[PDB]
Amino acid sequence: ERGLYFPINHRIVDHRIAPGVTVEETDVQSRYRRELRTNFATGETRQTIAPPWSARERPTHFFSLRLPSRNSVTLRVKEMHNHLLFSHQQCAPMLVSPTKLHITLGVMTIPENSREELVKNIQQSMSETFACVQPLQLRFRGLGTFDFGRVLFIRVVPEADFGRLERAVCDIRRRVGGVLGVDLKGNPHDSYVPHVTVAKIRPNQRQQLGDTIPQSLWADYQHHDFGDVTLSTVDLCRMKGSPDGYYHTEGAVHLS
Amino acid sequence: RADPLNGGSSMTLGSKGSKLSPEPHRRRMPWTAAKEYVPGVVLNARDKMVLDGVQLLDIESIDRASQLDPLEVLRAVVATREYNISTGKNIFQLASQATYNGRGQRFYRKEWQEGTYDKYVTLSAIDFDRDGNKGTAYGYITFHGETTTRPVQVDFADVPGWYMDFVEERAVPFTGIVPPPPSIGTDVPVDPHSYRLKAYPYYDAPNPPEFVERLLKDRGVLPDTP
Amino acid sequence: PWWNFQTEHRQRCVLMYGGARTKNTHNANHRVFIKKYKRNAFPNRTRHHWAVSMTGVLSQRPRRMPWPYDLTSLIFNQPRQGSDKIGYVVGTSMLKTAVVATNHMVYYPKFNQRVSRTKRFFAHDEDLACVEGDLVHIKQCRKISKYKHYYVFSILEPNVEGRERLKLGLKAVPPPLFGYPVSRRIVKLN
Amino acid sequence: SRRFRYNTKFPALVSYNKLPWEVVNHETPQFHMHVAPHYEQLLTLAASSPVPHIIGSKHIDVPREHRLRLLPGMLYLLDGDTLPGEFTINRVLDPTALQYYGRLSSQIVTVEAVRMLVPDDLRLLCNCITFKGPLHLPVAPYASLASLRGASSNCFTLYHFVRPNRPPKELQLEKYYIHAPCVAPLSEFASNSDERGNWRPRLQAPKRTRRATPLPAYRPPQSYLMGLAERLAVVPGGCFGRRSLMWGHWF
Amino acid sequence: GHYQQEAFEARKRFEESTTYPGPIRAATPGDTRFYSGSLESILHDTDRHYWRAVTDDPRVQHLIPLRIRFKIFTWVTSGWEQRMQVVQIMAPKDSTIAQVKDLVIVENQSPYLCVSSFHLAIDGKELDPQKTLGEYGITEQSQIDAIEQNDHLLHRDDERPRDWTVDEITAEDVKRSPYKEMEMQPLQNLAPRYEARPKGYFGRTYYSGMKQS
Amino acid sequence: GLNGCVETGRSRSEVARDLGLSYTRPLHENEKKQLSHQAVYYERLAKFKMEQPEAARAMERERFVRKFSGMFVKMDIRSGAPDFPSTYRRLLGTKVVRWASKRHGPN
Amino acid sequence: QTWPCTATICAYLDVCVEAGEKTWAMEAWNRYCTELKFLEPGEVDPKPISRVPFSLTREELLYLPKWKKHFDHDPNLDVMDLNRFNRTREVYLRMAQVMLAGGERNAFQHFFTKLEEAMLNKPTPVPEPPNPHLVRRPRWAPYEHCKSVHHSPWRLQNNGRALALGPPVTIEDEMQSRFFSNDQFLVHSVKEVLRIVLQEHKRAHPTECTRCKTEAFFYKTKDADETLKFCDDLIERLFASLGVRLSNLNTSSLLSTILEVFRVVGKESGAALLQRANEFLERKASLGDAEGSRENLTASNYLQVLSGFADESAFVYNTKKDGTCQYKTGFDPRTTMRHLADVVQEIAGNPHVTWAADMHLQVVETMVGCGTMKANDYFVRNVLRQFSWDSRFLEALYVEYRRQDDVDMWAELTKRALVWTARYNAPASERLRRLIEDDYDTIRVQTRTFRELAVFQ
Amino acid sequence: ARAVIKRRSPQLWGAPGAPIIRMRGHHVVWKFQSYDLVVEHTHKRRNSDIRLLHYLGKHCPHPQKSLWSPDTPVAQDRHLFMLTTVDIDAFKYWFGVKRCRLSMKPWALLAKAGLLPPSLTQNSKIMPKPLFDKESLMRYYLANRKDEDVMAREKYLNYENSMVKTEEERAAERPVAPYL
Amino acid sequence: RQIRPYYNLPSKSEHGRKMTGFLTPYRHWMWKQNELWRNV
RNA sequence: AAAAUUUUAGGAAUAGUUAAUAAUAAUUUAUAAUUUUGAUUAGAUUGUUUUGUUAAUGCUAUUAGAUGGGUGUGGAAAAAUAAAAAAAA
Ligand SMILES: [Mg+2]
Ligand SMILES: [Mg+2]
Ligand SMILES: [Mg+2]
Ligand SMILES: [Mg+2]
Repeated sequence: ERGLYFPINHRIVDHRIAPGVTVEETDVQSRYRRELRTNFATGETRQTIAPPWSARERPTHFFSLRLPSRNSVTLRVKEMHNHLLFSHQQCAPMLVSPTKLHITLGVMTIPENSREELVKNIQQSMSETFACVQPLQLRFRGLGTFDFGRVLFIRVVPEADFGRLERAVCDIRRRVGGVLGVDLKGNPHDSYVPHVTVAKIRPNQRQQLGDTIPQSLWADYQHHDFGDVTLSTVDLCRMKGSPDGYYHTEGAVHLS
Repeated sequence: RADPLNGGSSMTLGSKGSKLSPEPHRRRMPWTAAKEYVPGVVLNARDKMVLDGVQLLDIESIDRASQLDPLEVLRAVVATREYNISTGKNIFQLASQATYNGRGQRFYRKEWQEGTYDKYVTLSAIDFDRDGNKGTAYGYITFHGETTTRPVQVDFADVPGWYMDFVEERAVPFTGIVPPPPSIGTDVPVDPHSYRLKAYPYYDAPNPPEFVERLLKDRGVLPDTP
Repeated sequence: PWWNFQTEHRQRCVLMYGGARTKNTHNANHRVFIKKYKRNAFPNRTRHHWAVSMTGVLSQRPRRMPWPYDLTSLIFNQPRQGSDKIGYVVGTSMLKTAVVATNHMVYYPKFNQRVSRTKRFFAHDEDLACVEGDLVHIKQCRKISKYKHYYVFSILEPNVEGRERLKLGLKAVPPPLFGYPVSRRIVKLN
Repeated sequence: SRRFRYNTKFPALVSYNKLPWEVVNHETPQFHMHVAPHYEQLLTLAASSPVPHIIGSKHIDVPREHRLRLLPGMLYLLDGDTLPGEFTINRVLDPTALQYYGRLSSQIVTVEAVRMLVPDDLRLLCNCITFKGPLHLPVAPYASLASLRGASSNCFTLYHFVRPNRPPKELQLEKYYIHAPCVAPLSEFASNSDERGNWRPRLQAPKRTRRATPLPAYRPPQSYLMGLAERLAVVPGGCFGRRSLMWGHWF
Repeated sequence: GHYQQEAFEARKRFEESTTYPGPIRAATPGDTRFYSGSLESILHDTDRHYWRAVTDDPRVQHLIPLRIRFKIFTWVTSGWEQRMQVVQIMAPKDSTIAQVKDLVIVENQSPYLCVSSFHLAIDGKELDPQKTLGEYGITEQSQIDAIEQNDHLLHRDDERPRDWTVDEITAEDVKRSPYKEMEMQPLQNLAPRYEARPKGYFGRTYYSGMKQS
Repeated sequence: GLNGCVETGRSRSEVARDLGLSYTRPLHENEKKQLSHQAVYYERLAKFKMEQPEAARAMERERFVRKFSGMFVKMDIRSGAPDFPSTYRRLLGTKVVRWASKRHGPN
Repeated sequence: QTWPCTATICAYLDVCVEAGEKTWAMEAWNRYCTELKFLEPGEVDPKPISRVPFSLTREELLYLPKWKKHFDHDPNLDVMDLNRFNRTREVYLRMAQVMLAGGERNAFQHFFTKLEEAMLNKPTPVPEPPNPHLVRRPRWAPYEHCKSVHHSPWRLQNNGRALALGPPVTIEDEMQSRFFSNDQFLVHSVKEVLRIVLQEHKRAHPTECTRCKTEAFFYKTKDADETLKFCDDLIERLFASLGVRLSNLNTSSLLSTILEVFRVVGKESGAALLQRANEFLERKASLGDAEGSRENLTASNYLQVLSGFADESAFVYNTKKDGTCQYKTGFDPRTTMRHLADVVQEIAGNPHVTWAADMHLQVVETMVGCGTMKANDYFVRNVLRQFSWDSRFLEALYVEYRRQDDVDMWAELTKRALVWTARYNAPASERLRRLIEDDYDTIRVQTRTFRELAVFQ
Repeated sequence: ARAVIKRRSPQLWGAPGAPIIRMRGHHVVWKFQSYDLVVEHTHKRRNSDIRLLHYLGKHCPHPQKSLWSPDTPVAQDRHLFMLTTVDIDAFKYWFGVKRCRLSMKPWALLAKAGLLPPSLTQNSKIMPKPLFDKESLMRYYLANRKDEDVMAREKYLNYENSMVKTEEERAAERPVAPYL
Repeated sequence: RQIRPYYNLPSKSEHGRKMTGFLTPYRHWMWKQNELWRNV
């Protein structure tokens, strides 16, 4: 009586059920708008997906833009942690320490034998790619999820110097994965989605934490604005958490 | 649709038939399925002139002033019995008289044994409801020396068209189980002297001469003078 | 036969050779207006009906007919008329809904000239990109809500000024100074 | 009529025009109506070629816990008469039920007894059918039933476990319709048989000097009839056949 | 059938490829929510609302749309009918059958289904609440039934609800349960007015798989 | 991510979704608190129907029974008219008293 | 001007082979599949879809003419991406088949050699998942409301939930050809070539390869020997190339085709086929070095064995001399039936062999030809109720009936058979009906409908 | 399926039913009356145009003198003429592919044209309707029945494909030297 | 229509139609003949 | 499911109400929706191949037929006199 007789959002045909079934044999009931609920609402993001053989092996090193000291980002993420922990303190193991915040430009697997040839060669190619690029001012607002809501990150908006990043990345992508064959978890002809990972659930953690980060935590910060940052520093990092208190850094390039 | 008459041929509406298919034409109405039916109106229709000059009572008239001479009661019972057989005999009227409620006997309806039509029903079992003359009756259908695999509810068991023939050989006690009679092609080796086939799938009967005379005397080939 | 005179007629049932079989509708009837109301009291606030009212649509003089040929059909090949529209975004007060003002064309064959009219649409932008004052491409689609049949297909021109204006916490566009016209005199001082 | 595409007409939650879901009640005769013609086919299979779980040495034993995730659907044959433990015994003496086992008892082993066994907790069923004497089928040597003493001590039993009030699907009988040849008629010509020399071929049709005896003259039926069974779409007997062929219906 | 093993085997061979670069997501479109027609149609996830001539790489399905069947007693005017209602979830690939019960309980919108405890079962065999869908080989195509507490009592006249056609409905039970909701005493607009199928619909014998006459 | 796909038919929000990009205008508190209210519907619901089944079953009774009462029980061109007062204006004064005007929206 | 993909080329080459026109396949080859490669270690395996799909930048949209923006789905655009799965080996195989079919040895030797070499020394390409459009993804249904198997009290109705009738025709039980390993595909390719040899033989001599229409059926054609030689050399070439590897793959389809070639072209009695197949299998168990445990002949192979027996005993019916029947010169029914009996013993022994209608048909036919007069009993016990049949059964069965002692038995048996036809949904065929009609003076059995006759006159 | 049936113009099945070829014209004085051959549905509405599939032609039921042709001493040509326009591509489409129905009067017409055999309703009341008995028919059939393959091929040529390829056009269509 | 002759099986009923279509065997034979002709 | 075309000489506000959520909410969330580019009520009026005049852009006609729900049958409500549609031999 307060709206349409048949609300338009409720008109749904399921074509993944056989024809004739719903007319005679039985009726099928489901809450159908959990599935139809879109990629903007859920906060999912489609990352470059790995081929199965690459999907098998752990990633070892990654490219990163290092966040400078005195960031808008780091500050606001600290504020966000405060708020989240005051709401639910079950988040505490999920959250990444503000010390480890960095922009992830791509991920890669390096085998341990060819290690030095690869790090030297990579470092060199990287330095050539970024030779001409001056520092990058990028904008961060919004949250998103990788790997079925297990990884919770801060989006990099394509409103700014981001454009340049995309060419820049796509060049190293075509060198590191194209030229010297290296395992980039995706195709070298495809571009990686840059992100700042905030909360994460590792395999070991998953038992006590659960299989997905409940959206009730970060729902309100989903579109929150973390601000602008200029970035001069590119790293190639191996992931060791006890060597310096920051991800162990195998290579570096200065944008100037 | 599944089984048309003469394939689809549409040149007249009547060319199709009185039903397009054996199967029900709308799915929402299953009883429209093609059966073999029976003239229920005439065959129920029992004769009420048999009950003339009788003086029946009712069931719930138990009153002392109400009931009558034992002689009157007897001719009343006989009148009622004659009233119930007045059309033909219902299965349940035949079965109560036979040994073991007539298990094993072959019940044929009148029209099943005349012409090239040959069919009967071997009785598997019977449920008498409190009222006789009604009930449920199950059995095997045997059509032209070919028999059903499993038993089935006998249709139109209540309509009084039925005859049978009592044989002691076919009688089964309620303890045992009525066997299905053998289909003559399979279980029993086909024999000509034991059983001869009336009609077969492509056969049909020759013209009886009186019908021919009549049809020509109709269409005006053979003359007919007043 | 419509080409034969009043006196030339013989049979009214058929056309002898060919031509158009025509029914004469009587155009001159001297139809009149009945006056049921006093000139003082007419039972409508905005408009008054004192004479015979011309009726129909496309039967209406001077004829105004749909013009397929304009900017929109100039740029697009449309499967169905109105399947594509280019317009400006006017207002977003509704989540995932962009209102769009669009122009279309009318032709007056009497004067042999065109007019542009304008019409508003509700378009569905999932993910909420559209800022007031965007130039957008818009398409026909599945029925979405009571009034939304259109979705935002592409942003042709975004509003850079408006976006930077939002980023600073301000409204995309300043709110219009006066609203709709009134027939009163509002005396509001200081 | 064909089944229509999808239901957009009525709300799903309410479900509106739906053929009722058929459910098999074990208290009625109807149960056996469903189960019987399967059993016969099953036994037939067991008479020709082996099937694995058909023959058990002894009664299956399971814990209370795993009772209902192991048993239901299980069907196995035993040599003697022993009734499964913790099962209340019901004799099936009602004739309407007994009736459906007719074909199975005449053309396969004679049925001595039928038993409906219900678990004390009442959620499980066992249909137990005791056969007497040897098969009226021939039994193959390599066949499953050849491993049984009750066939080929003459009594033996079939046991079938099922849940009550379920559709006649999840009593699992339809897996058994694998069809193997009875090799009894050709056993005559194998190199193993010594009666193969008593065989003689007919290669050529014999000269015939007489035509088949002509059928008795046709009597046209005297009673009223319901009209052409062709036009009424009634198959030849109301029994079997196609409506195009009107054979054996009156005229 | 043939499809299932053709695509299974295809996936399994695709995973054993030593050399594959990985797909380019600019060349692998998603699906549209925007297409002609009024109705919103949900399809297979391998399928799209547009025409895509090319066969895309086989993907493992992380959300498996299970169907779980229940028995309902639907009131039709003549009396009660026992019919079937499917509940459809999307259950994550590696989920536990306990969790499947939980997802199923949340998704049903009908007041007449989940009242007591129910056990999931396949072809009459119970499933362990403990173990994974992986072990039981549960796929979309797999047939999953659901069995309530009192369902093995339904052959009696007690648990099976009582129709006001043949049974007293008293001031005891006028205030309780589906009877109360139904409003037996006719109103002017006739109350909730249920579907009706007549008595002679199936003939003298009710609906069956086997032809009984 | 500003352009739509011509052959696919998918909008710009779709190809942006696929390239893993997000264009979104900065939101005021309105849209933020609306969205953040809507995101959580299913968690609230799961908690409700786990922890409190009787209340749920009550509401469901009302809905289910409602579906049989009411104006239209089935969806036909008449019932499934998105704008009822608009497509039937000829009913509005006399027969249909629910609506007092034929137009509530752009069209 | 639509550029055919690899799949399309396959289809058209199938049409070419079956037509036996080489001159089509040659032009088709030359035009389209030339540059078609195989897959090597350096190749990347199924190539990702690379196409952009078509969009417009706002400048493209506004400034271009109308036609440059017009996208109709055009096959040519994705042709690259239909070919991304490398079905090449199929094309090469088909092309071998054509060059053989058109009677040219050098070209055939070329294609088949290329193919062989690549199959041995190059990786197995990743198969394409089932095409959504050609074959449809199965949609979920409950199977609950279904006519039960016993639904009709007169017969066994097959049902959507399960099949009770049994297989009418034996199927080979192999996955679609693209799912094979490279070695497996080598084997498959040889069996394919043999099949084409057979087909070409039947197109050159349709009279001799049709069962019992002419006495010519009982004798080898000249040119059969050169043919069988070709087949011999081919198979020994396959054993020469593939080593111990053959121990690990399915030879079933290959065997059945081999057997059918030595049954049809060269004509070998059933015993000769069983012998041949056993020698072949011994060969396959010996080349692989192991303890044996030979795989038994699968159902299809036995189908070829039995059809071998039926070929053995076959009669040319109704000579114009009003003479009964002509038989293969040097025919012994006793021996034939001996071997058939212990062969069916063998088959029914093995639990993994599924019976079908056609196998039974070969048996029955051999029974009729042998003058056993048990044909009936076998048919009624093992076939009638539990299978769906041709009317071919009733054809050879009729020939059996015709030979009984008195006339009345003949008549009554025939009439009964027709009743069978009406009961079990056999639409008794025109061939059978003619066979019955021919004796109408003797048996007086009417075969035609009333309406059919009327219309006919 | 109408609660109160429209009594005067009943039909068979739901409307609109299978298309039927009808003759219809507005009623007038007999001197001017023409008819229309029309493929339309089974259930008509007030104006016949609402359900009208195709327009097959005009038929004028007035014998006419032929003033179009020169006066011809030939006996037969100076019988009066009856004029009709048939659209036979649409007719063969509708009748053949779409499987129409036919009223009787149009049937008589199209019989005169040579498109159809004379109808069921055209009766010389001189001859009676024939008799039948199956044994005589059987003797005639056994007397004359053609070969199976001949008959199968005739059914092939009449029902399925007519135009076939002689070996010649094969040889002329198969590619020559550079791609052969 | 379906022709109902006077020698069809008369139904004696006051609650319904006076004549049930049921055929004298003659009528059946006749009908069969006519219908053969139209089959032609 | 939509897009176009829509009348009154002198002109003001309209409303079971928009959009998101969803098989939610007689009190879900929100800075909502229609209008002076003329709305809603109210008058008149049966809407986009039919006429008349005329050398002609015009002027001047065109009938008729779809009026809500309330055991919802039916493929589709078009279902309570008023044919001129052959309606299962
Ligand atoms: Mg149909
Ligand atoms: Mg609208
Ligand atoms: Mg009004
Ligand atoms: Mg009313």
